[PDB]
Amino acid sequence: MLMPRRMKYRKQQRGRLKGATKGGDYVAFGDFGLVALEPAWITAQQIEAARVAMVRHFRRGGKIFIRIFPDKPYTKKPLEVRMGKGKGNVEGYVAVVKPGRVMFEVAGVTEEQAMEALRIAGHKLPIKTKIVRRDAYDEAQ
Amino acid sequence: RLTAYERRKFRVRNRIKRTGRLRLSVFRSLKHIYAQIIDDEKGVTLVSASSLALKLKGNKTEVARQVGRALAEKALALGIKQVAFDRGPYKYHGRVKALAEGAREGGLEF
Amino acid sequence: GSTKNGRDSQAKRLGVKRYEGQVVRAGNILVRQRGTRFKPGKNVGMGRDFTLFALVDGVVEFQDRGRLGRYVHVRPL
Amino acid sequence: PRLKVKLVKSPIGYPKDQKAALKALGLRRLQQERVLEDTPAIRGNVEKVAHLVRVEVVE
Amino acid sequence: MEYRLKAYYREGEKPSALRRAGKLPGVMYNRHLNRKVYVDLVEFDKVFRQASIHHVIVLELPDGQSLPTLVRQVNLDKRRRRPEHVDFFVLSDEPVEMYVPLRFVGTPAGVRAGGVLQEIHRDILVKVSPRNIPEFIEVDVSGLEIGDSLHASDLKLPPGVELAVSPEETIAAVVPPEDVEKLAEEAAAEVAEPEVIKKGKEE
RNA sequence: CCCCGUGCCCAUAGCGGCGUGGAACCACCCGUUCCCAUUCCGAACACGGAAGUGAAACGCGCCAGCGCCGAUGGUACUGGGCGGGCGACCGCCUGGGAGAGUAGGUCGGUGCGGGGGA
RNA sequence: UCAACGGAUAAAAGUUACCCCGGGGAUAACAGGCUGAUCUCCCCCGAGCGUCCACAGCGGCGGGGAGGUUUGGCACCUCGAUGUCGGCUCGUCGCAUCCUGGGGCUGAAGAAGGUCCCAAGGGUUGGGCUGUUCGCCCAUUAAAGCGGCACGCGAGCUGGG
RNA sequence: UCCUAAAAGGUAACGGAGGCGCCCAAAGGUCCCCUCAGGCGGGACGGAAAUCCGCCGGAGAGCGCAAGGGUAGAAGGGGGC
RNA sequence: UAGAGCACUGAUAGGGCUAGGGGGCCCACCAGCCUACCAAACCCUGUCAAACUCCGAAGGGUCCCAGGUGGAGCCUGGGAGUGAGGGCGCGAGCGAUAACGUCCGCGUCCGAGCGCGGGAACAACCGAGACCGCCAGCUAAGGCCCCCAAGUCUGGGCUAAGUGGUAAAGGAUGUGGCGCCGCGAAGACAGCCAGGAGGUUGGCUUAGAAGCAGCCAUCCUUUAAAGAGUGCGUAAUAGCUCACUGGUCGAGUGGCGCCGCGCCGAAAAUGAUCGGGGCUCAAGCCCAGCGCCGAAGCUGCGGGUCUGGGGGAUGACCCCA
Ligand SMILES: NC(=[NH2+])NCCC[C@H](N)C(=O)O
Ligand SMILES: [Mg+2]
Ligand SMILES: [Mg+2]
Ligand SMILES: [Mg+2]
Ligand SMILES: [Mg+2]
Ligand SMILES: [Mg+2]
Ligand SMILES: [Mg+2]
Ligand SMILES: [Mg+2]
Ligand SMILES: [Mg+2]
Ligand SMILES: [Mg+2]
Ligand SMILES: [Mg+2]
Ligand SMILES: [Mg+2]
Ligand SMILES: [Mg+2]
Ligand SMILES: [Mg+2]
Ligand SMILES: [Mg+2]
Ligand SMILES: [Mg+2]
Ligand SMILES: [Mg+2]
Ligand SMILES: [Mg+2]
Ligand SMILES: [Mg+2]
Ligand SMILES: [Mg+2]
Ligand SMILES: [Mg+2]
Ligand SMILES: [Mg+2]
Ligand SMILES: [Mg+2]
Ligand SMILES: [Mg+2]
Ligand SMILES: [Mg+2]
Ligand SMILES: [Mg+2]
Ligand SMILES: [Mg+2]
Ligand SMILES: [Mg+2]
Ligand SMILES: [Mg+2]
Ligand SMILES: [Mg+2]
Ligand SMILES: [Mg+2]
Ligand SMILES: [Mg+2]
Ligand SMILES: [Mg+2]
Ligand SMILES: [Mg+2]
Ligand SMILES: [Mg+2]
Ligand SMILES: [Mg+2]
Ligand SMILES: [Mg+2]
Ligand SMILES: [Mg+2]
Ligand SMILES: [Mg+2]
Ligand SMILES: [Mg+2]
Ligand SMILES: [Mg+2]
Ligand SMILES: [Mg+2]
Ligand SMILES: [Mg+2]
Ligand SMILES: [Mg+2]
Ligand SMILES: [Mg+2]
Ligand SMILES: [Mg+2]
Ligand SMILES: [Mg+2]
Ligand SMILES: [Mg+2]
Ligand SMILES: [Mg+2]
Ligand SMILES: [Mg+2]
Ligand SMILES: [Mg+2]
Ligand SMILES: [Mg+2]
Ligand SMILES: [Mg+2]
Ligand SMILES: [Mg+2]
Ligand SMILES: [Mg+2]
Ligand SMILES: [Mg+2]
Ligand SMILES: [Mg+2]
Ligand SMILES: [Mg+2]
Ligand SMILES: [Mg+2]
Ligand SMILES: [Mg+2]
Ligand SMILES: [Mg+2]
Ligand SMILES: [Mg+2]
Ligand SMILES: [Mg+2]
Ligand SMILES: [Mg+2]
Ligand SMILES: [Mg+2]
Ligand SMILES: [Mg+2]
Ligand SMILES: [Mg+2]
Ligand SMILES: [Mg+2]
Ligand SMILES: [Mg+2]
Ligand SMILES: [Mg+2]
Ligand SMILES: [Mg+2]
Ligand SMILES: [Mg+2]
Ligand SMILES: [Mg+2]
Ligand SMILES: [Mg+2]
Ligand SMILES: [Mg+2]
Ligand SMILES: [Mg+2]
Ligand SMILES: [Mg+2]
Ligand SMILES: [Mg+2]
Ligand SMILES: [Mg+2]
Ligand SMILES: [Mg+2]
Ligand SMILES: [Mg+2]
Ligand SMILES: [Mg+2]
Ligand SMILES: [Mg+2]
Ligand SMILES: [Mg+2]
Ligand SMILES: [Mg+2]
Ligand SMILES: [Mg+2]
Ligand SMILES: [Mg+2]
Ligand SMILES: [Mg+2]
Ligand SMILES: [Mg+2]
Ligand SMILES: [Mg+2]
Ligand SMILES: [Mg+2]
Ligand SMILES: [Mg+2]
Ligand SMILES: [Mg+2]
Ligand SMILES: [Mg+2]
Ligand SMILES: [Mg+2]
Ligand SMILES: [Mg+2]
Ligand SMILES: [Mg+2]
Ligand SMILES: [Mg+2]
Ligand SMILES: [Mg+2]
Ligand SMILES: [Mg+2]
Ligand SMILES: [Mg+2]
Ligand SMILES: [Mg+2]
Ligand SMILES: [Mg+2]
Ligand SMILES: [Mg+2]
Ligand SMILES: [Mg+2]
Ligand SMILES: [Mg+2]
Ligand SMILES: [Mg+2]
Ligand SMILES: [Mg+2]
Ligand SMILES: [Mg+2]
Ligand SMILES: [Mg+2]
Ligand SMILES: [Mg+2]
Ligand SMILES: [Mg+2]
Ligand SMILES: [Mg+2]
Ligand SMILES: [Mg+2]
Ligand SMILES: [Mg+2]
Ligand SMILES: [Mg+2]
Ligand SMILES: [Mg+2]
Ligand SMILES: [Mg+2]
Ligand SMILES: [Mg+2]
Ligand SMILES: [Mg+2]
Ligand SMILES: [Mg+2]
Ligand SMILES: [Mg+2]
Ligand SMILES: [Mg+2]
Ligand SMILES: [Mg+2]
Ligand SMILES: [Mg+2]
Ligand SMILES: [Mg+2]
Ligand SMILES: [Mg+2]
Ligand SMILES: [Mg+2]
Ligand SMILES: [Mg+2]
Ligand SMILES: [Mg+2]
Ligand SMILES: [Mg+2]
Ligand SMILES: [Mg+2]
Ligand SMILES: [Mg+2]
Ligand SMILES: [Mg+2]
Ligand SMILES: [Mg+2]
Ligand SMILES: [Mg+2]
Ligand SMILES: [Mg+2]
Ligand SMILES: [Mg+2]
Ligand SMILES: [Mg+2]
Ligand SMILES: [Mg+2]
Ligand SMILES: [Mg+2]
Ligand SMILES: [Mg+2]
Ligand SMILES: [Mg+2]
Ligand SMILES: [Mg+2]
Ligand SMILES: [Mg+2]
Ligand SMILES: [Mg+2]
Ligand SMILES: [Mg+2]
Ligand SMILES: [Mg+2]
Ligand SMILES: [Mg+2]
Ligand SMILES: [Mg+2]
Ligand SMILES: [Mg+2]
Ligand SMILES: [Mg+2]
Ligand SMILES: [Mg+2]
Ligand SMILES: [Mg+2]
Ligand SMILES: [Mg+2]
Ligand SMILES: [Mg+2]
Ligand SMILES: [Mg+2]
Ligand SMILES: [Mg+2]
Ligand SMILES: [Mg+2]
Ligand SMILES: [Mg+2]
Ligand SMILES: [Mg+2]
Ligand SMILES: [Mg+2]
Ligand SMILES: [Mg+2]
Ligand SMILES: [Mg+2]
Ligand SMILES: [Mg+2]
Ligand SMILES: [Mg+2]
Ligand SMILES: [Mg+2]
Ligand SMILES: [Mg+2]
Ligand SMILES: [Mg+2]
Ligand SMILES: [Mg+2]
Ligand SMILES: [Mg+2]
Ligand SMILES: [Mg+2]
Ligand SMILES: [Mg+2]
Ligand SMILES: [Mg+2]
Ligand SMILES: [Mg+2]
Ligand SMILES: [Mg+2]
Ligand SMILES: [Mg+2]
Ligand SMILES: [Mg+2]
Ligand SMILES: [Mg+2]
Ligand SMILES: [Mg+2]
Ligand SMILES: [Mg+2]
Ligand SMILES: [Mg+2]
Ligand SMILES: [Mg+2]
Ligand SMILES: [Mg+2]
Ligand SMILES: [Mg+2]
Ligand SMILES: [Mg+2]
Ligand SMILES: [Mg+2]
Ligand SMILES: [Mg+2]
Ligand SMILES: [Mg+2]
Ligand SMILES: [Mg+2]
Ligand SMILES: [Mg+2]
Ligand SMILES: [Mg+2]
Ligand SMILES: [Mg+2]
Ligand SMILES: [Mg+2]
Ligand SMILES: [Mg+2]
Ligand SMILES: [Mg+2]
Ligand SMILES: [Mg+2]
Repeated sequence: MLMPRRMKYRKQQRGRLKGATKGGDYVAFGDFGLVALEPAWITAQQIEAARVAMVRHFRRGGKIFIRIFPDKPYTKKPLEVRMGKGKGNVEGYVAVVKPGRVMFEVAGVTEEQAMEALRIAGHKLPIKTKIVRRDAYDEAQ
Repeated sequence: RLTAYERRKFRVRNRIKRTGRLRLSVFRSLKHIYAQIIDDEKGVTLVSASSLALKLKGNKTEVARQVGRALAEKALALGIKQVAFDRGPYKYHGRVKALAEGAREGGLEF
Repeated sequence: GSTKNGRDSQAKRLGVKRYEGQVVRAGNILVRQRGTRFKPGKNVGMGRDFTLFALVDGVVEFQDRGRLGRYVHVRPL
Repeated sequence: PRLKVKLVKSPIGYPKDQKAALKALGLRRLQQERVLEDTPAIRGNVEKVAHLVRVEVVE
Repeated sequence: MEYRLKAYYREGEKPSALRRAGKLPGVMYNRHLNRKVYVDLVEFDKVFRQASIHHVIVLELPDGQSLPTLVRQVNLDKRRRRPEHVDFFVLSDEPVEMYVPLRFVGTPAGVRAGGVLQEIHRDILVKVSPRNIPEFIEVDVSGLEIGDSLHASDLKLPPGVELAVSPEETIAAVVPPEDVEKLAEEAAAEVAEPEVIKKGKEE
């Protein structure tokens, strides 16, 4: 699935999750978008599940745009070990999603197809979402 | 992009400026030669000398020696004595060297 | 497991020591730095480790000269 | 113009610089009222603790 | 068409106050003027959802004037996804750069084969005089396949208008669709672990 | 007013394009005997010259393609003071207030001394 | 390589269940506590199965919780002492119900099952193995439930581990 | 040396990453001279890359060695004493 | 640094262009032609970074001048204790965006304020720094139906769940306020009425695929109207129904979006409970007022002690702070 092909550093600190989105808050490719409502670390497994769900609903046809990419490395210590003796081992990769970022966009499909596909996609996400369509407000950004 | 001319000019001139003395700036054209004593603390030139203003003969070497004598004579009138020779992009040799020797022959201190 | 990380150097306590306007004596260290983040100006010398120190008694003054860098001078008293 | 400043809330639990601000204005007990000359420095120290104090403009 | 909007002047009224009063604040400017203004949020929405930045909107100012303008900038509240401040460019008689819509006439043969017409540009930047603002610019996309592409150089421009982007700017393409038959090959295809960049004595 | 030196601002001064200047100054230029010079070369440096040319370089104009500069308004954020959420976090008050982008600006300004001109 | 790098001596390794003293709940092992990764249970989504049919029975990829019975994390009361497995005796409680009772759906003909709903009143056997708890097995059964009470209960017993 | 370190200094963990226990007789002093990496084009053997020429190129090269800072208006390349 | 940004160092999705290979035609006679293939560099659109920064705050630090007479500061010396910290708030790291977890920074409080009022009770949450006395007064937080001091206080709205008086994804004709759409007396919606049809058992298509097992198809005829079809149904057929038009009744009807409060989701162990009784135009929740109660805080009144200043001259005693 999705993960960087190379990095300058293997392990990152956890940082924070405060504020609205820094960018990508407006539709810019497809006809519809799935926008986040609450911040989280969205793992690559979840993004792959959402993608697969959308293409499985479309069966054939359409175009899917994934606007978040998991570059933050998730770490975890081994089970049943005590604190200290270094930092844990990278167990996966997450994408920092904040309130108001379009994570997916669908283009070239009927309105009902896009609505239902984005719904089934959101059901695989660990946060509340909103379905949006491309507006002249998007077109002006 | 700078040229070796300008780089050499900067390189000798900054090392002149650091010494905090008045600078006898020399300029040498294909025809004439000019020299003016500069105080860089105020951005002002005190005394000027040249073969274009003094209307001098042929031999650029003896001409430069004469303009150095004239510059030193006009400088000693304004209380100037110590100075630093600004050879610019010109190697201390020949025409510029003769100008410096004429300046010293007039009593300039450098 | 173990770690190969836990080591660092004693901090070097670098930077400016006499901000602009501060009256100084002959020899007061004005700036400590790696490289020439500030360049010596009038009545200011530099040492073998890029340390700017006052050459005369006077008053510090800074002067940002665009692409030429940042200079520290000592106005005599 | 002068200021009449009165301590209405306790400085207990507020950072020590605000206590020092009270110590510069001369307020030490609660409900203490003082009248200080309306200079920018006294005004600044009064504005620093304006949540612990009530001010009224006089003469 | 030609849209109209009731504007109003504003001076020191706090923007949060105006927005809690249901009014969208904004500014009105050109190389000659600059005034803080505000419009009704619902009326502005009704107008802008049809005009966008493509069509002229005349502002009816309370002093009686009616100034023809173009929406130049609109800030959104990223969390609420709502307009928070408008930028109105007051037009004069000299030309001006703007964005003219694009209509993709024709159904591509690639779309008939199962692909998707990716519209990379739903408008184009053009330097045109205000009296000669078209409504759109048609583009023949019926001869596109999977996966050819059209560029700005292939745009037939009506008289009086001039391209304001590089003719190398691609505007439309036709891409292969999404297919479930690829899910099997994409799931079992192994992705190697990321390689960290060597720091220090290794490079 | 033009040119030649030498500073200051530190790209609003730059890249590119077009045009103009040789009376003066500057440059290229004629030579390489003499001084000096090339890890070879009179290219550079240097010396003696004054037939030619402003072709190069330079100076001076014009152009906004690039580059550089950039408001106003709003927003992010925040010193201080208050609230809310089980939390991730979210609001209000007061003072401060970006960066991106928009309009727009820019093909430099100026000091000192010289040579020529009115 | 006084590198244990402010460098006890010029000169130095182990073992103690034969062990002892001075101290510590400043610090582990039992239990409690906080936490809930792990663990057990329940939901959300509906790809896909079920001849035909997403939802009789099932639930890919993923998502959200509950409980505090597992293993852990942490080191908060107790080291001038809170006896640690299993058994026996004696119980009591929870209900995520093993049986008995009342229901809905069924891929419910009947008989018999499957799944979910309500229900804690009562009931839930005897034996072979092994210290075992647990588990396997024999013969039955309406059924041979799962858990809490300092992994209930040694000023009640046992003392096999 | 850098990060963590919350725009003065300082700041911990069995927190995230790397290096040192050398070297140079010039890799030192001074005077004089010179300017890179890279891209395009051209050129016997000759090549992605050897050396040569032209044009573009403010620093992305170089500065013994880790990292950061600094740096061609030299701290980089060469010579003299 | 926060924020932001992509010019540097890296990451990065899509598109364009395009060294290089993979593959396919076509060749060994050395080149050619096609790429719905992976893809360097470069551009476009859109992003990410503790160890990236073309940018860059609020603050922070230091010097100068000024206010600042305070159990403030500076110098010399005597005497210590401490060198196990802990909770909370903010900023981070470690941990699992776990722990009454752990390690730092800024602050505070407990420690030493386990003295006082509130929070049912409770070191560190809220109020507030307890010299002694008084059967005086005013407030703080918090409260004012009873336990229990003070309003069953006034005006407006919401809630029916004892919600209040523990929780999530998600689910729902609970309810209320705002907007946005349509369709409607060119008679809508609901019901009740008839009709709902031909090419055509249509094709890439296979073994049954006749609208209703997948796709790269939705075109027409008769029409008042009818998709080459919403769902039930068939082994396929057939059938039933929807969208749809006509009739019948005569005024509203259906689908979206934003905000308030409730519903389900909600199972754990001795006996239950919001602290209790008890509360429904509240004694709940939101908005706005007025009054009161409420501490060892403030005030009134008396007294002690220390320090300072006056007395007076010097511990003679009194007045003031
Ligand atoms: N003026 C300021 N410094 N404001 C800071 C705002 C921080 C505040 N806790 C918030 O969430 O909004
Ligand atoms: Mg962390
Ligand atoms: Mg995670
Ligand atoms: Mg982690
Ligand atoms: Mg970890
Ligand atoms: Mg262990
Ligand atoms: Mg993971
Ligand atoms: Mg979700
Ligand atoms: Mg943008
Ligand atoms: Mg190691
Ligand atoms: Mg090591
Ligand atoms: Mg060490
Ligand atoms: Mg350290
Ligand atoms: Mg240190
Ligand atoms: Mg350090
Ligand atoms: Mg400093
Ligand atoms: Mg030195
Ligand atoms: Mg040195
Ligand atoms: Mg200044
Ligand atoms: Mg000065
Ligand atoms: Mg307090
Ligand atoms: Mg403060
Ligand atoms: Mg302070
Ligand atoms: Mg008080
Ligand atoms: Mg007080
Ligand atoms: Mg008050
Ligand atoms: Mg709106
Ligand atoms: Mg190395
Ligand atoms: Mg000049
Ligand atoms: Mg010409
Ligand atoms: Mg001439
Ligand atoms: Mg001529
Ligand atoms: Mg000649
Ligand atoms: Mg010779
Ligand atoms: Mg001769
Ligand atoms: Mg020559
Ligand atoms: Mg020459
Ligand atoms: Mg020319
Ligand atoms: Mg020149
Ligand atoms: Mg020219
Ligand atoms: Mg112009
Ligand atoms: Mg700038
Ligand atoms: Mg800007
Ligand atoms: Mg502003
Ligand atoms: Mg704050
Ligand atoms: Mg906020
Ligand atoms: Mg504010
Ligand atoms: Mg303000
Ligand atoms: Mg700005
Ligand atoms: Mg320019
Ligand atoms: Mg130019
Ligand atoms: Mg000047
Ligand atoms: Mg003149
Ligand atoms: Mg030691
Ligand atoms: Mg040792
Ligand atoms: Mg040490
Ligand atoms: Mg020794
Ligand atoms: Mg010995
Ligand atoms: Mg030994
Ligand atoms: Mg030893
Ligand atoms: Mg021994
Ligand atoms: Mg033994
Ligand atoms: Mg033994
Ligand atoms: Mg033995
Ligand atoms: Mg023995
Ligand atoms: Mg014995
Ligand atoms: Mg023995
Ligand atoms: Mg013994
Ligand atoms: Mg003992
Ligand atoms: Mg002892
Ligand atoms: Mg303990
Ligand atoms: Mg210890
Ligand atoms: Mg322990
Ligand atoms: Mg223990
Ligand atoms: Mg233990
Ligand atoms: Mg155990
Ligand atoms: Mg334990
Ligand atoms: Mg206990
Ligand atoms: Mg829990
Ligand atoms: Mg879990
Ligand atoms: Mg559940
Ligand atoms: Mg099937
Ligand atoms: Mg079925
Ligand atoms: Mg299915
Ligand atoms: Mg199910
Ligand atoms: Mg989870
Ligand atoms: Mg789970
Ligand atoms: Mg337990
Ligand atoms: Mg617990
Ligand atoms: Mg337990
Ligand atoms: Mg442990
Ligand atoms: Mg313990
Ligand atoms: Mg303990
Ligand atoms: Mg005890
Ligand atoms: Mg013990
Ligand atoms: Mg005891
Ligand atoms: Mg005992
Ligand atoms: Mg039950
Ligand atoms: Mg039963
Ligand atoms: Mg039954
Ligand atoms: Mg049943
Ligand atoms: Mg049956
Ligand atoms: Mg039956
Ligand atoms: Mg049967
Ligand atoms: Mg059921
Ligand atoms: Mg029972
Ligand atoms: Mg039972
Ligand atoms: Mg048995
Ligand atoms: Mg037996
Ligand atoms: Mg037997
Ligand atoms: Mg037995
Ligand atoms: Mg036995
Ligand atoms: Mg066993
Ligand atoms: Mg039986
Ligand atoms: Mg039975
Ligand atoms: Mg039991
Ligand atoms: Mg246990
Ligand atoms: Mg026990
Ligand atoms: Mg037991
Ligand atoms: Mg016991
Ligand atoms: Mg027991
Ligand atoms: Mg007992
Ligand atoms: Mg026992
Ligand atoms: Mg006992
Ligand atoms: Mg026994
Ligand atoms: Mg025994
Ligand atoms: Mg035995
Ligand atoms: Mg054994
Ligand atoms: Mg630091
Ligand atoms: Mg730092
Ligand atoms: Mg620092
Ligand atoms: Mg210091
Ligand atoms: Mg040498
Ligand atoms: Mg060296
Ligand atoms: Mg090259
Ligand atoms: Mg060749
Ligand atoms: Mg080659
Ligand atoms: Mg470099
Ligand atoms: Mg050298
Ligand atoms: Mg040398
Ligand atoms: Mg010698
Ligand atoms: Mg940031
Ligand atoms: Mg970048
Ligand atoms: Mg960009
Ligand atoms: Mg950083
Ligand atoms: Mg800027
Ligand atoms: Mg500042
Ligand atoms: Mg700081
Ligand atoms: Mg400050
Ligand atoms: Mg300070
Ligand atoms: Mg003062
Ligand atoms: Mg005093
Ligand atoms: Mg003190
Ligand atoms: Mg002392
Ligand atoms: Mg003493
Ligand atoms: Mg101690
Ligand atoms: Mg110690
Ligand atoms: Mg301790
Ligand atoms: Mg300690
Ligand atoms: Mg501490
Ligand atoms: Mg602690
Ligand atoms: Mg603390
Ligand atoms: Mg807070
Ligand atoms: Mg914190
Ligand atoms: Mg969690
Ligand atoms: Mg905590
Ligand atoms: Mg924590
Ligand atoms: Mg501890
Ligand atoms: Mg500690
Ligand atoms: Mg103590
Ligand atoms: Mg205290
Ligand atoms: Mg007590
Ligand atoms: Mg107590
Ligand atoms: Mg209390
Ligand atoms: Mg209490
Ligand atoms: Mg009470
Ligand atoms: Mg207390
Ligand atoms: Mg009262
Ligand atoms: Mg109150
Ligand atoms: Mg009460
Ligand atoms: Mg009340
Ligand atoms: Mg009463
Ligand atoms: Mg009432
Ligand atoms: Mg209920
Ligand atoms: Mg209740
Ligand atoms: Mg309840
Ligand atoms: Mg919900
Ligand atoms: Mg509802
Ligand atoms: Mg109805
Ligand atoms: Mg068919
Ligand atoms: Mg039919
Ligand atoms: Mg419930
Ligand atoms: Mg009422
Ligand atoms: Mg009272
Ligand atoms: Mg008192
Ligand atoms: Mg009194
Ligand atoms: Mg007294």
